[PDB]
Amino acid sequence: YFAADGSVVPSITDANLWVPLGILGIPTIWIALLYR
Amino acid sequence: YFAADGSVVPSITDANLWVPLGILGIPTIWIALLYR
Amino acid sequence: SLTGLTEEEAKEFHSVFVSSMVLYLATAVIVHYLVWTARPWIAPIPKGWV
Amino acid sequence: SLTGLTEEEAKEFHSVFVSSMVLYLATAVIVHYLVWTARPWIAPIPKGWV
Amino acid sequence: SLTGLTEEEAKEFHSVFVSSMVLYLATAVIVHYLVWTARPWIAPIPKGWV
Amino acid sequence: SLTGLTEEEAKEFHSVFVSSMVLYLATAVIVHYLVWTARPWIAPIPKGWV
Amino acid sequence: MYYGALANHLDIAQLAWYGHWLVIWTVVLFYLRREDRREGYPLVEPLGLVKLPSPDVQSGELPYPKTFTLYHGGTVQAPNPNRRYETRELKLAQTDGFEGAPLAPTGNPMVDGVGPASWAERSEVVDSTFEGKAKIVPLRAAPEFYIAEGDLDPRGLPVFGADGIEAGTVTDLWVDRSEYYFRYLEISVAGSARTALMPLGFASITKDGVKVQAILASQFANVPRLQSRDQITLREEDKVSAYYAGGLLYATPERAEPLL
Amino acid sequence: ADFQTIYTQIQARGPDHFGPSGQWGDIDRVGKPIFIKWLGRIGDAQIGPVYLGASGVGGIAFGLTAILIIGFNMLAQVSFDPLQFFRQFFWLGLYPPKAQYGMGIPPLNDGGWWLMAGLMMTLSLGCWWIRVYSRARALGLGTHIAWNFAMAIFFVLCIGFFHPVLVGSWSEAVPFGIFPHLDWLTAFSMRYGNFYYCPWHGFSIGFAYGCGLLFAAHGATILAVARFGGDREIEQITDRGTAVERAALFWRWTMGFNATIESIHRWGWFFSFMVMFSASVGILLTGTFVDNWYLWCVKHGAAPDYPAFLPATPDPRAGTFDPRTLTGVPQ
Amino acid sequence: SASWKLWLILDPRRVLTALFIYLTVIALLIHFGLLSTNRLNWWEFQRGLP
Amino acid sequence: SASWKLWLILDPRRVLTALFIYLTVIALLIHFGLLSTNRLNWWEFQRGLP
Amino acid sequence: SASWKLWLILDPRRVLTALFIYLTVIALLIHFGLLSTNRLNWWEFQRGLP
Amino acid sequence: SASWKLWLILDPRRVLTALFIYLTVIALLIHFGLLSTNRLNWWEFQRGLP
Amino acid sequence: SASWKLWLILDPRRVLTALFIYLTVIALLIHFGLLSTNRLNWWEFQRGLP
Amino acid sequence: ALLSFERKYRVRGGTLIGGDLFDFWVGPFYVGFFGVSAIFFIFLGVSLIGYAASQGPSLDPFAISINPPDLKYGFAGAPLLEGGFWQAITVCAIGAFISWQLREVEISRKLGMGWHVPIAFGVPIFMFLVLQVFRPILMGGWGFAFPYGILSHLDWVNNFGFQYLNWHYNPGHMSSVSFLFANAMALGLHGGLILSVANPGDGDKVKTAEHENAYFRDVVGYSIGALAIHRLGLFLASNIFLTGAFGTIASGPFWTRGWPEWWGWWLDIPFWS
Ligand code: BCB
Ligand SMILES: C/C=C1/c2cc3[nH]c4c(c3C)C(=O)[C@H](C(=O)OC)c4c3nc(cc4[nH]c(cc(n2)[C@@H]1C)c(C(C)=O)c4C)[C@@H](C)[C@@H]3CCC(=O)OC/C=C(\C)CCC[C@H](C)CCC[C@H](C)CCCC(C)C
Ligand SMILES: C/C=C1/c2cc3[nH]c4c(c3C)C(=O)[C@H](C(=O)OC)c4c3nc(cc4[nH]c(cc(n2)[C@@H]1C)c(C(C)=O)c4C)[C@@H](C)[C@@H]3CCC(=O)OC/C=C(\C)CCC[C@H](C)CCC[C@H](C)CCCC(C)C
Ligand SMILES: COC1=C(OC)C(=O)C(C/C=C(\C)CC/C=C(\C)CC/C=C(\C)CC/C=C(\C)CC/C=C(\C)CC/C=C(\C)CC/C=C(\C)CCC=C(C)C)=C(C)C1=O
Ligand SMILES: CC(C)=CCC/C(C)=C/CC/C(C)=C/CC/C(C)=C/CC/C(C)=C/CC/C(C)=C/CC/C(C)=C/CC1=C(C)C(=O)c2ccccc2C1=O
Ligand SMILES: CC(C)=CCC/C(C)=C/C=C/C(C)=C/C=C/C(C)=C/C=C\C=C(C)\C=C\C=C(/C)CC/C=C(\C)CCCC(C)C
Ligand SMILES: [Fe+3]
Ligand SMILES: [Mg+2]
Repeated sequence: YFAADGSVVPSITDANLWVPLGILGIPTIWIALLYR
Repeated sequence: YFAADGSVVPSITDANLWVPLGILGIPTIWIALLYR
Repeated sequence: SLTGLTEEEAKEFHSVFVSSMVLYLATAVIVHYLVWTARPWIAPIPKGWV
Repeated sequence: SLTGLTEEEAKEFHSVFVSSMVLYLATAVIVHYLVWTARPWIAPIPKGWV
Repeated sequence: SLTGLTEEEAKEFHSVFVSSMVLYLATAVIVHYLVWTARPWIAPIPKGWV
Repeated sequence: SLTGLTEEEAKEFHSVFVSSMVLYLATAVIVHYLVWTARPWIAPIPKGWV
Repeated sequence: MYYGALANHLDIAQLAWYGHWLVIWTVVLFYLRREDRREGYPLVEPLGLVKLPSPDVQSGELPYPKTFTLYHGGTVQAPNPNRRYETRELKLAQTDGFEGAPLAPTGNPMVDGVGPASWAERSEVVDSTFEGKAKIVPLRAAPEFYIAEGDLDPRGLPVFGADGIEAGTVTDLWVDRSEYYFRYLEISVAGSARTALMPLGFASITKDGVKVQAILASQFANVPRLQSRDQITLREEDKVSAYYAGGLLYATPERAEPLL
Repeated sequence: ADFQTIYTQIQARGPDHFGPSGQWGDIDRVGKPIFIKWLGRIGDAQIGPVYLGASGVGGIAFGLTAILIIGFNMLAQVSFDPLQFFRQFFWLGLYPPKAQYGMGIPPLNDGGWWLMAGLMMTLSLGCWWIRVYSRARALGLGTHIAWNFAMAIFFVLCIGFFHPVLVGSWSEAVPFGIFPHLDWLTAFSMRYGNFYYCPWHGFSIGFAYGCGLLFAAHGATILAVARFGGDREIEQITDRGTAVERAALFWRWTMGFNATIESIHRWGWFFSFMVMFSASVGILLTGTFVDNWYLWCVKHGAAPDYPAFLPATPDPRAGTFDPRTLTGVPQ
Repeated sequence: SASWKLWLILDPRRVLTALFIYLTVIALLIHFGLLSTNRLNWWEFQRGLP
Repeated sequence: SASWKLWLILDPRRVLTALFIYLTVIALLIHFGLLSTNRLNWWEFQRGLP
Repeated sequence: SASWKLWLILDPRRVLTALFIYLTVIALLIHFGLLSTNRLNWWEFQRGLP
Repeated sequence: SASWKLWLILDPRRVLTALFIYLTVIALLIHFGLLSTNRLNWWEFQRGLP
Repeated sequence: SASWKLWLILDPRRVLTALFIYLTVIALLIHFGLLSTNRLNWWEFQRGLP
Repeated sequence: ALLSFERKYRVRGGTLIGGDLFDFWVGPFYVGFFGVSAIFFIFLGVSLIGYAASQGPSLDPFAISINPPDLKYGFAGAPLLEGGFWQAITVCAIGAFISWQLREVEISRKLGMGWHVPIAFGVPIFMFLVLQVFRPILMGGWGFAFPYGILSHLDWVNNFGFQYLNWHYNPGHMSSVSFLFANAMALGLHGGLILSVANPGDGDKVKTAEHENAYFRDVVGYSIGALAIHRLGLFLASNIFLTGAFGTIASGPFWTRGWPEWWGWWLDIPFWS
């Protein structure tokens, strides 16, 4: 997110962070479940 | 959609978003059912 | 048969294949919604567009 | 048969093939309407067009 | 079988393969979060972007 | 026969082939009328044309 | 100031040029020439002046032998110690005392098997298909092989010698079953109860007949004989081919003489 | 004349037989062989069966995608006019970026499509190399062909990818097109000062001419001993007949030394490999460590000089512009 | 009336494949030829008239 | 009524493979063609517009 | 219904490897095409924006 | 689940070799593509910003 | 008339294929050649008139 | 001094001229009348090259250049330092090449071989004649020929090419280059295939001709065959020069414009403008 002085401060709450996590985490879950 | 300032605020209610979802979701449904 | 698979192998493979295809398509749908929240890529019709 | 399929196999394949092709074309129709709502791609005859 | 593996060899390889793949994907997820803390690479929509 | 079709297979294929060809040509006719309504592509002879 | 500089007048490309030459000449002299020496070496000096190393030791120019494991059986080495010595008592006499002096046949070189009529000491085995059958066989013994449709069938054609005299009649074709390629013509030779094989390369074939520049008609009688009727060994192939090749130089005395 | 060495007069036909079995993939050996008659005159008449495999499909898919990208951009170059596409085909091209973007991914309109096509072609070559290698392994053969092929692919990467990386600019890479990629040859030679003065250009040409000489000599040699069964080279390797003894003696009496029926193939492999190896080294040296090959040769004393025939004319711009502007951006 | 006998000699599969390819080539030629004009191009903004 | 008999001659696998390749090529052609225009390009910032 | 019988004719190994390659091709095309735009490139600093 | 039966038709050794090659290609493409940018290059001094 | 005996020697399939290709080539030449002229191009806006 | 299988092949006869006079070997070399003439021309030409280089501006091996006369001299003998040495060395080179080819004919006659190798060697000799004799004759002087020097003959090739503004568009050149590349690739394939069959791996069996056919039928769907690949290699190698000669001889005598403009025969067809 943007902090004081308009400088980025990364965090687990950044909305865009859930584009990669979703792309990576979601298959990783069901791959772990469907093929066992 | 366009906010009061003309900025872009994406949302599920965006009309254009239903072009990709429609292209992706519709086969995803009937593929699930035709070959169920 | 033509592919060497037995009937039960055909049924098992069909089940898994359809499940995987649908799961991949559904995660693609979810991912595309998330990306739209990141970048709404089909812009509205601009002012002078015809 | 030249293909090796039997009559019942050919009938089942024909049923599913025609269903799949029709469903594909129908989603093509619906999608094209949605795209037209996004971009009405055949503009009307312009002012001086002959 | 076509590959020459026995059923037990196939099962052993499958368990090891799925375990390795899941471990690899999970460390990818953790590593991608760490990188995001170093460089949050999907910027928010900038001003004037449509 | 040289193709492997029997007499009745040849007749049935001929019937479906002709029906498909005629339907394709007819929808082409209708589509050309609709396109003409969209774009009257054969303009009348312009002024100084000889 | 510059990329690639190693001194005032030393740069990377200059060194890489000499490195490239080193690569080329090391590969050529250290490896390729050693490979070239896997047949016919060590060299022999029948009329030499000095003592050479014994032919049965690894004398320094010789590569260490490699082993080919044959598809259908045992092994061969290269250099081959069994092919090292040739023992046939060639019918040839020196025209002069030194090794660089050519030899002259002592009579009937084509039959003797010297000069262009020389044959190598190949293994006396029938070359085979990868399925284990004899590779080169007459069409009478391979009914599953045939001349392609519309191609000239030479069976029944008259065979004429180099002197234009009719020498025989084509009786059969011999096909290579691995390659699907015709390699020999079998010829019933006039004046005997005897068939002679001829490599298809020595035959000029028309619808009228086949003509053989290589040998006279009368010399077809002395073509080397197959021990079996419907198969041929590798050494037999060498002998049969070398007979006609020797005829290229020996069929008539004029063929061995210069223009001027 | 041995007319068999010119063509095959009497073609042979036989059973439709499966080839030697591979360790895997016999299931993927597909197609009913067809026999075309004119082809059997100059070679084997039989077409097929062909092996599908996974790597073959990958090669086809990536290659067709690259071809589609190139062809579509060519078609766009004539504004989609089909007759003009047909007329102008040889002059059409998909070009790498014309502006300087460094190694950054360029826009679609100025090199992005070129980059996507280059990547697709690279992946198709990778898949086809896998096919070459693994078919050699499956049939129990050595992988010599695959390593020669690898050297060729490496040269393709040098001129399309590696040199742009080393100097830092996609604009240096080869465009796709019939006449355009030759245009690149000339422009690249000029930029780096006459490739005729690049020693590795000379090595690559020496080995290419050497391939011409070696294949002419070896093909003519095998044809000349074809009446002794010289073409059956594997058997001669394992049990040497008079054909290869005569071949060896011909070359020995001609030039004082000779190969064997096996080692002449090592010579051929080496020469073909060295074409690509020398070319790759030359391209990797160019621009990164040498800017002007002619001036490099002059520095190292190799370049000839000649008297002027017409009067010698000094540079009329001498000392009027900054020499950094020749190859560098002014600002 | 004996036209069906054509399929006794002309191999329906070959004709279907040839028609598929042929009509595709014609359609591509027409669509791309129209797109190369200003008057009948429907993709791009209108050109060729003020 | 007898259309299913097509699959006794026309080989389902060949048709499915050919359609897959054909429709992929057509789709790529259309998406690339639209991307090459100014009016219907949906990726880049709108240009070519007065 | 009888859809699993597809794998009695259509050879699951070839299908799975072909799909892997095909989806790789499309994914690479999309990712690198997007990186070739100003509007939708997520790696670089935003360009082409007034 | 019969997922392990996949290894009876897909040759684990070639699968592992292919996956090693594929993931190496992807990793190299990503690392070097990021290095080709100003924003996400982590080797060089930061460029592309005031 | 004994003209029909031509088909005892001339192989109707060869003639049909030859005519198909031949007439297609002629028609393509005519259509695209006419489109290469100012006077008879019916697709584009009229050009080459004062 | 002899290969272990050699002695039976060293028989008299097969010479074109000289008979028993020069029909002998020196070490491994067969001599003959044309071996004698080849040594004569080789020694004379190399010695003339040496002396002429000694009189040039640089003795660096790559900078040595022996050049033909000026165009004004036409076909006349030039002063030795001004093109006459080039003329003498050209004559020596032609004599050496032809002597070598004819000695190859004698050697192949002695061995009962086909004459394919000297006939194939005829092709580069013919290209040399096209470059140094036939095209100079059509252009009107020995001054159009290339000079003798490692880098200077490259300068001649370069400037000859740019005299027609882009030599890449020469159709004969396009054919010649296609054959050059095809030949190098085919030699790589053929060497690799033979070596792969004879050298499968660690303790593995030498494979067969059926394996050769199977490999290429798998990879590309076609196998040309064992004899046919040698025929094809000879064909491609020969066609490098056989089709290049047309572009070379045409450049100037049959075409004075830039080579790219020659393709106007296609581009400027009135039907498609
Ligand atoms: C800017 C100018 C260019 C140019 C100018 C050009 C000209 C003018 C000509 C060619 C020709 C040729 N060019 Mg081209 N060139 C080629 C390749 C080729 C060849 C395929 C072809 C034939 C070469 C030849 O005739 O040698 C001749 C070699 C001979 C004659 C060898 C003779 C050997 C002799 C018989 C025996 C000699 C033995 C030794 C003396 C003995 C050594 C003793 C040992 C012991 C040491 C490529 C692949 C390229 C690329 C990559 O762009 C290219 C670019 C250019 N060429 C530039 C664009 N080139 C020729 C051609 O055919 O064009 C249509 C030709 O005339
Ligand atoms: C010094 C050594 C050299 C050398 C060596 C070696 N070279 C090899 C090998 C070795 C060792 C192999 O083992 C390999 C092979 O297998 O051999 C049989 C191969 C190969 N060298 C080819 C081409 C080649 N070598 C050149 C040069 C040298 N090689 C130099 C000289 C040149 C030049 C100079 O231009 C060319 C063009 C292919 C035939 C083949 C790879 C196929 C491929 O990677 O396929 C990849 C697959 C595709 C691109 C898919 C294609 C799909 C269709 C058919 C295409 C589109 C059709 C569609 C209808 C669109 C129409 C338009 C379209 C036609 C435009
Ligand atoms: C299309 C077919 C082709 C082909 C074919 C074949 N090629 C053959 C044969 C066949 C079939 C043989 O049978 C014969 C041989 O034995 O092989 C071992 C031979 C040979 N190919 C040589 C060189 C070669 N092939 C080239 C090209 C092709 N080859 C094309 C590709 C090229 C190129 C392109 O540069 C070169 C340099 C020699 C090594 C050898 C001749 C020995 C000779 O002739 O001995 C006699 C002469 C000498 C040993 C020296 C003569 C020196 C004179 C007097 C003084 C120098 C004069 C000279 C003009 C100076 C030039 C300066 C320079 C800087 C500009
Ligand atoms: C350094 O030495 C080398 C060379 O010299 C330079 C080379 O040229 C080469 C070959 C070529 C290159 C390096 C240039 C092109 C290479 C690039 C871009 C990197 C390497 C990439 C490849 C070799 C191929 C690229 C292919 C892909 C990314 C698609 C991968 C998909 C595949 C293989 C099919 C999907 C299937 C699966 C993942 C599992 C199932 C697979 C099978 C049943 C069969 C697979 C078979 C095998 C043998 C792997 C190699 C390999 C080499 O080591
Ligand atoms: C008294 C008196 C007058 C004496 C004179 C004696 C005399 C004539 C001496 C001549 C001395 C001279 C001039 C020697 C020069 C010899 C020459 C031209 C040497 C050049 C060697 C070069 C550079 C060759 C280039 C080609 C090359 C790389 C060849 C290496 C590979 C080899 C050996 C190819 C030949 C070769 C081929 C092509 C096969 O197909 C084949 C098939 C089966 C078995 C063996 C062979 C084989 O050896
Ligand atoms: C690090 C990052 C981020 C990325 C790296 C990507 C990468 C590895 C890129 C590699 C690029 C490379 C190796 C490029 C090399 C290119 C080279 C060497 C090209 C050379 C020559 C090309 C030629 C001669 C091409 C000719 C092409 C044609 C004539 C195609 C014709 C096509 C058709 C007729 C098809 C028509 C189709 C129809 C629908 C319109
Ligand atoms: Fe060979
Ligand atoms: Mg237009």
